[PDB]
Amino acid sequence: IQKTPQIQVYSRHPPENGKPNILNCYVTQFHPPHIEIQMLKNGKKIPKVEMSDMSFSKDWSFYILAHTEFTPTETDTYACRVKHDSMAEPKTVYWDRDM
Amino acid sequence: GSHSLRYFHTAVSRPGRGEPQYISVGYVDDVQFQRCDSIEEIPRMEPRAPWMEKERPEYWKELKLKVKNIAQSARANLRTLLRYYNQSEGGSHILQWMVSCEVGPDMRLLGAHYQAAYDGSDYITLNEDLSSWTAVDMVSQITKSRLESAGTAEYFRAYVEGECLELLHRFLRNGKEILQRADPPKAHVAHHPRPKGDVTLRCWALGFYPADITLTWQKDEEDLTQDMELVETRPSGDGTFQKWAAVVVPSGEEQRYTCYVHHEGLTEPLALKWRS
Amino acid sequence: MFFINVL
Ligand SMILES: *[C@@H]1O[C@H](CO)[C@@H](O)[C@H](O)[C@H]1NC(C)=O
Ligand code: NA
Repeated sequence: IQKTPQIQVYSRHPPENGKPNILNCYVTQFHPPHIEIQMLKNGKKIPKVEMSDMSFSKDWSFYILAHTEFTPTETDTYACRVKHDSMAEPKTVYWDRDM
Repeated sequence: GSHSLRYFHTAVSRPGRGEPQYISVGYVDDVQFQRCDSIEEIPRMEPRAPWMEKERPEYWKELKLKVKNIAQSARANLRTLLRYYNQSEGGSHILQWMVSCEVGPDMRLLGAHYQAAYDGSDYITLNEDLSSWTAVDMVSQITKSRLESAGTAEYFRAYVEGECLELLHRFLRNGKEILQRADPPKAHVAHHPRPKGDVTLRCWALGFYPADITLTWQKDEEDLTQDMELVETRPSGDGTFQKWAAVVVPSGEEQRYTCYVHHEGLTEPLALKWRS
Repeated sequence: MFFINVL
């Protein structure tokens, strides 16, 4: 009964180029609770990534929020990379300013 | 304005290096107020909401002892469960349980819950009557027989009507500004031409509290249940939540589509169109 | 912060 994580990458506030914001990586619907989560800017790991405490929902699957400070621009790319025991390999989700 | 005190407990039998044997997070409604855990038998506690700075030292010292005792008991129960399900040693298994109580506007107790899961699947549930239990198989039926023979729900009711109510009442008072509120959604429709020549309409809702919300696209003489892309409601990280629902629509037909937003902070649903 | 022995 392993369950695979669902991943969403998004900003706290509607993005505007040049304006400080917060980048979120929200990971849900996984079981068991061990999880590995990184965030990257233009191919470089961001060390200052904060993690909320892990909790769980009505169906017992876990969820957690990773977040870091960021200033979106026209030419920078951001990713969240996630590994869980249900997955043979990590999955990377990129930030899309429209989503 | 009904309110709940909820705790989400997880025990893990062979956790990774540095990971908790036992962790529990406490909430009032959709606001977390603390973290407790036990790693290599060391208990730790952290506050997570501002009103927790009003708690006396005695609150944290009693809590620390509860963490130690709960962590050992949960480990012992994981050991028994491995035996009753004839599972192998060396594998890691998970015991989860949710504890809650609920009050109404007058602070009247409305209900309470105790339910447990083993390895991500329902194991035993306390019924609405707060006196009987529901099992799912022959191992949990043993549990039910024990709890009913012992009258163990009596001690759970004493917890509900004692400390659960005490803390729910104190936190709703000390955290009134944060907790006794509904922030309505701020909503808008974004418009995204696609390469093929059609259009994405994305209905957004930001800044709302609590998290429960519904977003729905409707055409007019057409139901769009199976056409919608809906993301799971998600934290903005500042205490509010956000969500969107999108549909792909023909270029030039945008005004046939309407997004409806239902949230407890609204007096009537918002109805929104792509304004242009 | 409550726990019931299931077995
Ligand atoms: C565990 O093994 C015993 C021994 O045969 C068996 O009687 C019992 O039903 C098993 N438990 C489960 C959950 O299958
Ligand atoms: Na408000």
